Parts: sequence; C-alpha cells; structure tokens
Amino acid sequence: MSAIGTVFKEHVKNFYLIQRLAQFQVKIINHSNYLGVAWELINPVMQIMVYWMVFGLGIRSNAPIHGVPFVYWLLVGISMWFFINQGILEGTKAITQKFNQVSKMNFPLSIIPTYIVTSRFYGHLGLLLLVIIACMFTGIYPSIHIIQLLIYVPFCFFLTASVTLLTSTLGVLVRDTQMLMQAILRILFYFSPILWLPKNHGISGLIHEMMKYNPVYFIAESYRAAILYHEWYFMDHWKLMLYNFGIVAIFFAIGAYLHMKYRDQFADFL
Amino acid sequence: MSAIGTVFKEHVKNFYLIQRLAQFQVKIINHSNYLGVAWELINPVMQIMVYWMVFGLGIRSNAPIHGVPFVYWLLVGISMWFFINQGILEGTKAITQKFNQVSKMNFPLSIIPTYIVTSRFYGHLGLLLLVIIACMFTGIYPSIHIIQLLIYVPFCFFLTASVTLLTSTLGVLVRDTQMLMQAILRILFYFSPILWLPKNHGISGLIHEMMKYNPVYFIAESYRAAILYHEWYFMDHWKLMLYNFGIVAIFFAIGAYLHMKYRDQFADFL
Amino acid sequence: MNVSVNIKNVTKEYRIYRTNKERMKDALIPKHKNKTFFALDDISLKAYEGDVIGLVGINGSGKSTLSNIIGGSLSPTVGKVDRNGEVSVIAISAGLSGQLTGIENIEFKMLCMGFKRKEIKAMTPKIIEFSELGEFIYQPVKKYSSGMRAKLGFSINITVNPDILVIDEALSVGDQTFAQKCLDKIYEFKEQNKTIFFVSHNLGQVRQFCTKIAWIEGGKLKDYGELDDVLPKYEAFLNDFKKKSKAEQKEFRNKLDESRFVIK
Amino acid sequence: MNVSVNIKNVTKEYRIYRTNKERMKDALIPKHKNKTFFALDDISLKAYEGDVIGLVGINGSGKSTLSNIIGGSLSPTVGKVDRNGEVSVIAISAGLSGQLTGIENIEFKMLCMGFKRKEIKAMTPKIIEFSELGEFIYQPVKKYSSGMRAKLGFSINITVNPDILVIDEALSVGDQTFAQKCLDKIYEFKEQNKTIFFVSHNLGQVRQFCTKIAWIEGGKLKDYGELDDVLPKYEAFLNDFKKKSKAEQKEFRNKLDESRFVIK
Ligand SMILES: Cc1c(CC(=O)N2CCC[C@@H]2C(=O)O)c(=O)oc2c(C)c3occ(-c4ccc(Cl)cc4)c3cc12
Ligand SMILES: Cc1c(CC(=O)N2CCC[C@@H]2C(=O)O)c(=O)oc2c(C)c3occ(-c4ccc(Cl)cc4)c3cc12
Ligand SMILES: Nc1ncnc2c1ncn2[C@@H]1O[C@H](COP(=O)(O)OP(=O)(O)OP(O)(O)=S)[C@@H](O)[C@H]1O
Ligand SMILES: Nc1ncnc2c1ncn2[C@@H]1O[C@H](COP(=O)(O)OP(=O)(O)OP(O)(O)=S)[C@@H](O)[C@H]1O
Ligand SMILES: [Mg+2]
Ligand SMILES: [Mg+2]
Repeated sequence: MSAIGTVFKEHVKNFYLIQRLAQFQVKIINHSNYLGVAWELINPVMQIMVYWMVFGLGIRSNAPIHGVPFVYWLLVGISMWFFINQGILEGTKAITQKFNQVSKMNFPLSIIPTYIVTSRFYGHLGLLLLVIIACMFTGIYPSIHIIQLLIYVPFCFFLTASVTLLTSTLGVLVRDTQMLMQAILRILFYFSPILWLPKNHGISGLIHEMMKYNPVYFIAESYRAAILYHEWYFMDHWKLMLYNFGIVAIFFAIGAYLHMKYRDQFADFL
Repeated sequence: MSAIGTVFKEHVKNFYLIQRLAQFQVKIINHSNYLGVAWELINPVMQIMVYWMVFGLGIRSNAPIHGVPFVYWLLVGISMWFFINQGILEGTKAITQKFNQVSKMNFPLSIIPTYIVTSRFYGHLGLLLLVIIACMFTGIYPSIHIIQLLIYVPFCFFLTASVTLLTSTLGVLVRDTQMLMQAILRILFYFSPILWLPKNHGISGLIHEMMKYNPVYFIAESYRAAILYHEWYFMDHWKLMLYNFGIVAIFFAIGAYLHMKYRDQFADFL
Repeated sequence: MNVSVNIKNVTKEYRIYRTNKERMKDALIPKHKNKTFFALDDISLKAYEGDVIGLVGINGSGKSTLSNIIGGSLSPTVGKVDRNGEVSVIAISAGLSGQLTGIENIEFKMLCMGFKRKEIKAMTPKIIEFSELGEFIYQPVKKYSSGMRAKLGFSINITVNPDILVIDEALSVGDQTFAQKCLDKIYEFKEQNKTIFFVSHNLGQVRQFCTKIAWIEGGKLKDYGELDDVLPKYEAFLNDFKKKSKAEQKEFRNKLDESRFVIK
Repeated sequence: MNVSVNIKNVTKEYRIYRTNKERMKDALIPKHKNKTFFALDDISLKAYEGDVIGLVGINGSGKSTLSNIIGGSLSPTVGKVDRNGEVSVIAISAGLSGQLTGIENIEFKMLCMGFKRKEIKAMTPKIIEFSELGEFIYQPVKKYSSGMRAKLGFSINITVNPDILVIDEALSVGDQTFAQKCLDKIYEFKEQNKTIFFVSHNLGQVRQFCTKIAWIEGGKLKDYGELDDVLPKYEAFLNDFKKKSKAEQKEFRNKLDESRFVIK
C-alpha cells in the first residue's frame, strides 16, 4: 500500500518533467536523419501498406467486413499496435540503458519507463488523427459517439505504461526476459481481431473465446465502435471493460511493489 | 578495377581475423544472459512456431504441398531468412557503430560488415543442422543430392555479404537509408515462396513471374530441392543460377567501388 | 560547528563471480556462498562547516566509492551517512549528449538536476558567459574538444549552488587559465562556509586548494586531519614505496589483496 | 639525422552547419557555401630521431588534431605527412569493453592492433605482470576503477614496441608509483632512439620527461625548438594572460575566433 502510494505521488508531481524528457528523447532519436521527425509517421504508414497487400489483396481477395471496406477496417484496427509494441519493447530496456546518467543526480526512477512511453505516444496521436481524416473520403463522417475516444485513447496508454513499470524492473534482474518479451508480442499480434475476424461456430469459436481474454481485442474493437460502427460500445461489452480495468490495476500494483522493493539495489544487479 | 582488386586482397588476407572478431562479437552480444549463446537457437525456433500456428494451422487448414507435410516444407524454407534479415540489418550499421574504436589503429575497413555477417552465419549453420536432423522423423533420409548444399549454402552468405558492403557505405553517407532497409526486407519476406506457393494461371501467375526475380525465391527453392525433393536443381533452373550470380557480382562491384571512393572521408561524414 | 556530513560505519561489499553461470548457481540455491571483495570497511568521518577536505591515496583505494556514497548514488551495505544540505558531485567525465547542442545540453542537464523552467530561463546567460565557448555553444557537443566539454560541464555544475560540493579529478584536462578561474570560484565558495571535497593527483593543486587531508589505504581511512600533518606522511610513504624492490612492492600488494578478499 | 616524421603544409578544414537541414540544402545544390572552421593552418614540422617533443598550448589549440593526423586517423585536407616507422598512440581514454575480462581485452586489442596469434600467446604474461591488477585480471573491466583501466591500457600499448610513440594526456589518472614506472619505461624507450611525443598539462612532468617543445596557438605552430627557450615564453604568456582584465581576455578570444572562422 506504501509502494503504490509512492509511485502515484511521483508520477503526479513530475508531469511536466515526463513530457519534456519525452520530447528530448524524440529529438535525440531522429537527430541525424535528413527527413527528421517525419520518420515517426512514415515508418508505420508503410508497414500498413504491406499488411494490406498480403492480408487484404492476397488473402481475402478484397472482400468487405460488416459492410465496411477492409482497408478502413484494418486502418482503424492497426493504429495502436505500433505504439504498444514499441513502447513495451523500449520501456523494458529503459532503466538498464538510462540508469547511469541520472544515478549520480537525485531524480525519481519510476518515471524512466513512462517518459520513454510518452515519447512513443505522440506518433500514435498523429497517426490516429491522420486515420480519422482519411476515413472521410469514403463517406464516413464524425459523429457524437466519437466522444468515447476520450475514455478509450487514454486507457491504451495506461495499459502500456503499467506493463513497462513491471518489465523494466524484471529486465534489470534477469536480462533474458527482455528477449522473451519479443516473442510474446508477436503472439498478441496474430491472435487478435486486427488482421482477421474469427469465424466462430467451431474450433474458430474456441479461438474466439480465447482471444476475448486479449486486451488488444478490447482496444481494437472499442476504437472501431467509436469511429466506424457508430455504437455505444460500453452498453453491450461492459464485462470486458471491467476485466481490462482489473488487469491494468493488477499490473500496476505488482510493478509498483517490485520496483520499490529492489530500487536501492539496482546498481548491484546492473 | 582497382577497387575490386583491393577489397578482394583484403578479404583474402584477413580470413582468420574475420573469424575471430566474429566469435568475439557473438560472445559480446550474449554476455549478460543466463542461458547465453543458446539464445542464438531459441530465438528463431520460437518464431517458426508462430509462423506455423498462423499460416499452417489457421490458414491452409494444414494441407500438404507437393506430397510433403507443410511443417517440413516451411522448416526447410525458413532456415536462411533469420540469417539474411539480421545480417543485412546489422551490417548496414556496422561501420557507423564500429569506426571509432578501430580508427586510431590501422586495420582494414572492408571487413567490418563481413565479420558482423559471420557472427550471424554460425546460428544459421546450427539451425540448418538441426533442421536436417529433425527431417528424419518423417521418413526423409539424406541422399546423394544433398551434396548440392556445398554450392548453395555458401552462395547465400556471399549474397548477404555483398549487400552489406554496399549498404554500410550508404549508411554513413545518408542515415535515412538504414530505416528504409527495414521496409524493403519485409516485402522480400511476403513475396517469396517461404510461406506460400503462388497459384499461377491468373493474376497469381503474374505474381509468380514477378517473384521469380527475387533471389530469396532461388535460395529457398534450391534448399528444398537439395533436402526434400531429391532433384538436381541446376539441371532445370540454370537460368536463375546465372541471373543470381550476375546480381551478386554487380552488387559486389558497386559496393567495392563506392567503399574505396569514400573511405578516406568517413570521419567527416560520420 | 555543525556537521555538514556525518558518516557512521559505512561498509560496501561486492560479490565476486568468475562467470555468470556461478551467479545462476547461487541464484538457484541460497546456500551457495562465494568470495566477497570489501570495497570499504568501517569508515568513520566527520566533516564540519567551512572545510575543504582533500582525499589522497593510491589507485584502487576507494576514494571514488566514498565520494559516490556521500553523494547518495551508492547505497552502503552496512552503516549510514547524513548530509545537512544537498550535495552536488563533479566527476572526471561529465554526462553530456554529443547529438544535442550546448544550450540544449544546458536545458537537459538542469532539468534532470531538478530545476523548474523559470530558473533555467534566467540562469542560461550566466552559464553561457562562464563557458567561454562562444559560437560553439550553437554546435553539437560531439564537435567539441575534451577541454571544452570539461569547461561546459564545470560551468553547468558550478552555477547551481550546492550546499556541499564534491569535485573528483575534474581539473586534470583544463589549462592554467581555467584553473585560476576555478580557484577564484573556490575562494568564493569558501566564503559561504560550504563544504568542498577535492580529489586530485596533482599535489601542487592539493596544496593550493585544500585545508584538511584524509588518507585512505585499502578501503580504510588511514589518517584524517590537518593537511600539514597528513600530507608529509603520505609523501614519505610514496618515497619509501619508490625505494622498495619490485618483489617487495609485489608482496605488499599481495598482502593488501589478501586483506581485502574473504570468503563469507 | 633521419627524419622520423615529416610534415608538409598540413591543413584541416571543418564545415559549420547550424542544422542538418542546411547540410541537406548544400547537398542538393553544389553552389551553396557555408562558413568553414580552420582546425589547422599551414603547419610545418620536422621530427628527428631520439627526440622527445612536448606539445603545449591552451584548450582548443589543435594538439589532439595534430597527434591524430600524425597517427593517420585523420586525413589532411591539404598537405602531407610521412613517417619512417609505424606509429602508436596512447590516448586519455583507452578503448576497452567493460563486458570482456582483462585477458579477453588483451587478446581483442592485440588482434585489432594487427598481431598474429603466436605473438599474443608469448606476450600475454608480460602484460599481465606489468598491469599489477592481479585477481582482477579475471573479472570484467566494468568492475575496474579508472586508474586500473588506465594501467591496463598503458600496459597493453607499451608492450608492443612502436617505432614512434604519441602519448596524449594519459598519465593524469595514474598515481606517483605508476608515474615513476612510466618514467623508467620512457628512459628505456629513449635508449632506442625512438621518437616520443608527450602531451600533458602538468608542467612538472613536461620538465621531467621531454627535451624539446612545440607551442601551438589557434591552430598554428607558434614556436618549435629547445625546451629551455620555448617553455619560458609559454609561461610568460600564461602569466600575462592571467594579468589581463576579463574584457581583454574576452577580446583576445574573440580575435582568435574571428581569425579561425571564414566564409569560403
Ligand atoms: C493467397 C495467399 C494465401 C492463400 C493460399 O495460398 N491458400 C491457403 C490454402 C490454399 C490457398 C490457395 O492455394 O490459394 C496464403 O496462404 O498466403 C499468401 C501470402 C503470404 C501472400 O503474400 C502476398 C500475397 C499477394 C499479394 C498481392 C496479390 Cl495481387 C496476390 C498475392 C499473398 C497471398 C497469399
Ligand atoms: C483462418 C485465417 C484467415 C482466413 C480468413 O479469415 N479468411 C479470408 C477470407 C475469408 C476467410 C474466412 O472467413 O475464413 C486469415 O485471413 O487470417 C488468419 C490469421 C491472421 C490467424 O492467426 C491465427 C490463426 C489461427 C491459428 C490457429 C487456429 Cl486452430 C485457428 C486460427 C489465424 C487464422 C486466420
Ligand atoms: N562492482 C564492483 N565489483 C567489485 N569491485 C569493484 C566494483 N566497483 C569497484 N570495485 C573496486 O573497488 C575498489 C575501489 O573503487 P574506486 O573507488 O573506483 O577506486 P579508487 O580508489 O577511486 O581508485 P582511483 O579512482 O583509480 S584513484 C577498486 O579496487 C575497484 O576495482
Ligand atoms: N568535427 C569538428 N568540427 C568542427 N570543429 C571541430 C571538430 N573537431 C574538432 N573541432 C575543433 O577543433 C579545435 C581543435 O581540436 P582539438 O585538437 O581536439 O582541441 P585541442 O587543441 O586538443 O584542445 P584540448 O585537447 O582540449 S588541450 C577545437 O576548437 C575543436 O572544437
Ligand atoms: Mg576514481
Ligand atoms: Mg585533446
């Protein structure tokens, strides 16, 4: 109960520091490129193209899902994946890479994964705005239900942050876990409604019931309901909302406890 | 004609240095892991599993190709991909990352991409031996035709090396190219006979005729002919062999010329 | 006579493992034990106000460990250490990013130190003037020479006003012109009664800068007191060591190694 | 009287770009021109055999650039430089990997230097004995202190026998005991008539070690000759600079900056 409290107070107090360090990191990563921070948008946009040529043109022979073209379905479902993947992968190594520079000074160590995740949140916001703009050319225009994004866009961020707060700590204790992380992420890409929709009524029905436990399922479906389907998502699927809230709460609690427990002996392990 | 000659003499003379520096790099990368160099084998083996659960169990409903189970078809076709991908991606950044340490000393700079590629060749050899061992449980036993590997396994290495010898140089001149490289590699994964076989007689026929220009097509098919199909591959498809030899020759020539041209001004650009 | 820094029975152990597999073996079974290297042992120090203390010793003594523990970057295995004010440490290699420019480095470092923006806006000119870099304050730090990077780091660190300052081998690269200005800054700091620690291998600078001397041998504070007493003993020890034969120096080093190492 | 190193009209230009976008602009159009910073200008040097030359100057003079160009790591924009033998350079920070152990670092560095294995096998013990690290030769370099890393780097570099040796600010961290041993090694090297360059900010060590002095000001070799002539002039210049007012020193630095910078 003390660890959760302490981490909460640190994150509440150092908001501006988190933002500014995230901006500095975004500046650092793209320093030598000629195009610069534009590569924060070009990199995912190209990847989607490949995922449309393979799974949309090759497989599916370009057929519609729920009366919507597959291109916009996939575009809305894919927007958060790059942010989630990159944020988790880099926040796992954040403390290991950045401990030495700030160890000599006094500076809260809980925010090291969060500011690196914030460095990746900006590209997600830009891509999501671009997606909403591009969805207009079909005839899909913004509605009232889009206000649901105010609940759904933050949640995704929170989820990612929580995971890093745990994994970063483990990354100091055992290095191998970092490698393991990559594999897990790949599974969460393919057992998700991003690229395909489970057929149900069969073994695919069991696959559907197993995919319902993936938080990526909830995030993708809620985004689609807010932008595409014109439907209040929380009316029919509030059980998923409660389950996901419980998942993020448990992740944050365990990560905070573990981080506070080993914080003083980080140099010995590192 | 002088640049090609000079690079050839350097690589011929520094063979043992290349091997030993490759071994040191393999040692360095896996230093902190508990399992150690075992991760050079666990990492690809797990990925194949995912590529079998998605494309083999989900899509295709586990159907055979050419009378062979899909699992062994995919296993033989996937063995070189991780080596090619990692070698190209890291050899692109090799000179940029390693120039400062060896700049003060006198040490041939042409072998910097090659020893990093050699660090990745060892895992490919281990995985290929494991694949050949595991293919025996079906009833497929080694034959005379496997001697063809003596021509096919080296060629792949050569191809990768040539590409790096070019890209590394470009990576110093323009950083953005490094980023671009990633995208290109992804395309070469999906327009290849690794995961799927083009259906021909249609638009898929045009896709087949376009994929025949991919060197990965030739490498994968030749490996399968040597290990699985029991057939002298060069008897029917020698035109592909000549085209691929020409491709690697052109790549090596251009890369050698460019590397020798800008070698003295690397510090100014870097 | 307020004690600026107080030290009680500080002790730092480091566990020796030949290979990471031995680390795995002791992680699996808690009953495993390995040899332990004692970086420090039973150090007791009392630093007063308006005091300049110079730490002297041979390589591997444990002065950098003590300075880091005083700065709080390292946690003692056994013991405690308290400081009345806030401590700032100047090291041999300042932590700067070669990609960022001079002003960006000032902003980054002062944010990481714990300064809100309004202070940074008013404090930037003074640091820029003190650095003496000029036009190069606009170019990235990777273009700098080692002396200029040291000048920038010292300028950033000194402008923020520490209650306690710990300089560790930071003036080796600076020229005499910068050394005189640093000496004047040390005079100004001495005016404010703040406690300053000075670690240097230049005995002339230790004579010119400090007023008290602490002498550490093999992770043990050998002699703490006035410089006029401790420093001649250290010089006599150095001359005697220079007079010994190679075998005698080797046996002295082996005896120190045996004293530091233990299995527990 | 063989000239060990000969220098003809060496000149190093560095192009100043405020942002990478300006670099893109000049890359697109070859007609674009930007201000150029002259690291060196019209340097002519002649080093004989059995000579110890100390380079002296203020921060930003261009001594490290000259040592790097002599070592071949940097290519001159205009001019040439030839060396009779093979040149070895000892720097302030030796290039070592913290993950590898001491013996692995010896093997890695001696392979990268250009030694075949058979020499390494017979040369390892001597380096191990000279390092004086002992048990720590088995542990990774990241556990070392700065003095011990410097000792290991110096031991590796000195054991290979250079025809020409260039030491640049490498003895700042070592203690007096290591400094005496390095001085004896310099005596042994002087016996073999090899040319040694010594860069240091400790004037006592320059007096004790060197025999000739070169003095560089603003990327220009101000005075080359016997130490007994050049060194008093450098000391007089330092004292005069210390006597000037802050505005006068600022205007001198501004004049040097204007002289070095140009648009061409
Ligand atoms: C079509 C396709 C199947 C389906 C397939 O081959 N299957 C599975 C069971 C039998 C059925 C068949 O025989 O058609 C597949 O699995 O991967 C693919 C990958 C990995 C593919 O990457 C790129 C394409 C592609 C892109 C554009 C255009 Cl214009 C044309 C193609 C592409 C198609 C398939
Ligand atoms: C089956 C499948 C289609 C085919 C599909 O959905 N299509 C395309 C046109 C209509 C047809 C259909 O409606 O069935 C697809 O595209 O991606 C998939 C991805 C990305 C998948 O990842 C994992 C599975 C999977 C793995 C194991 C088991 Cl036991 C079961 C599943 C999986 C299946 C498909
Ligand atoms: N992680 C570590 N594990 C084991 N020994 C260590 C570790 N870190 C430092 N040491 C040793 O602790 C001793 C004292 O450390 P330092 O304070 O850095 O050395 P030092 O006394 O400052 O000598 P200098 O800095 O070269 S003058 C040295 O023998 C180091 O090798
Ligand atoms: N890539 C570069 N672009 C522009 N200027 C540079 C570059 N590299 C070095 N310089 C400048 O060149 C000048 C001389 O470089 P150095 O030789 O490293 O300095 P120095 O004379 O050795 O002074 P020290 O080493 O601090 S005593 C300095 O003013 C550097 O800032
Ligand atoms: Mg130290
Ligand atoms: Mg220098």
